Amino acid sequence: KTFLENNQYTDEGVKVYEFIFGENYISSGGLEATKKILSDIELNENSKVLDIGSGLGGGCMYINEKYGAHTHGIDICSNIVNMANERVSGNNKIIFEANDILTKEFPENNFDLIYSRDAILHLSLENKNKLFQKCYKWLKPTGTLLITDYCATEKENWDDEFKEYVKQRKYTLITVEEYADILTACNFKNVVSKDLSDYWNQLLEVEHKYLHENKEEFLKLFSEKKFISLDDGWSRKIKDSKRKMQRWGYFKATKN
Ligand SMILES: Nc1ncnc2c1ncn2[C@@H]1O[C@H](CSCC[C@H](N)C(=O)O)[C@@H](O)[C@H]1O
Repeated sequence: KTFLENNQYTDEGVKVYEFIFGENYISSGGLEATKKILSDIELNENSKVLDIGSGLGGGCMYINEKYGAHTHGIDICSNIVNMANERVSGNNKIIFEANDILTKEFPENNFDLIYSRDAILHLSLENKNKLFQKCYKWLKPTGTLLITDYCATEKENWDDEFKEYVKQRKYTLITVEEYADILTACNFKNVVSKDLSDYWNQLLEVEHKYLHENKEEFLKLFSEKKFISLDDGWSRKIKDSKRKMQRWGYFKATKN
């Protein structure tokens, strides 16, 4: 919690990410990607949804808007939850809670959809497995697990630059195939994994173009130093996704 709040997700860090990803988002593709990721998902006003790593709340906002579903977002960063809370009012079907998902308890057979977007990369391998075991219990018999997450080629293939990025971020990045195998080992059914690295590359390019075309505005809100860091960061993701060193994984599975 302290590592994340004092580094990657300081208040300013979150605002910089939001500038490039889009209002209410701090992960890949913002609203447009969310529309696509949820395009084949069916829920209604009676559905219960858990968003693991809910961030600024964009995903809960969209799911509630699209389906009328009850949404409950959990995020470990209290500053981010505070921001999320500031942007939703008068809606008793959107709840945000500051807590570590690894210690959170929910009733078994509780959720119609457990949803997570680029959050589980923060967890160690041991903790990814522990989390998915919890998710299995927490899903309703008829429920669905829906995840996007940063993945990577096998570690043996990483270059110096990518090693440094992963180290600095304290990410644990595994292959798409390894990730799918964890879900299978947790007894999820109908496990579908997709390597969406090409689509991710397209999303990164749109964001990179946006950053460049709105540089003046960015400099006013932030600084040239932060612009350079962001610009170079996206440049590396574009290069590394093109060559499949850094990947974007999509996973969907059911309890039965
Ligand atoms: N153990 C944990 N429990 C809950 N949230 C966690 C967590 N570890 C990291 N996170 C959260 O995961 C989020 C990743 S950023 C993505 C946020 C959101 N899903 C979106 O798409 O915009 C961060 O907000 C971070 O605080």
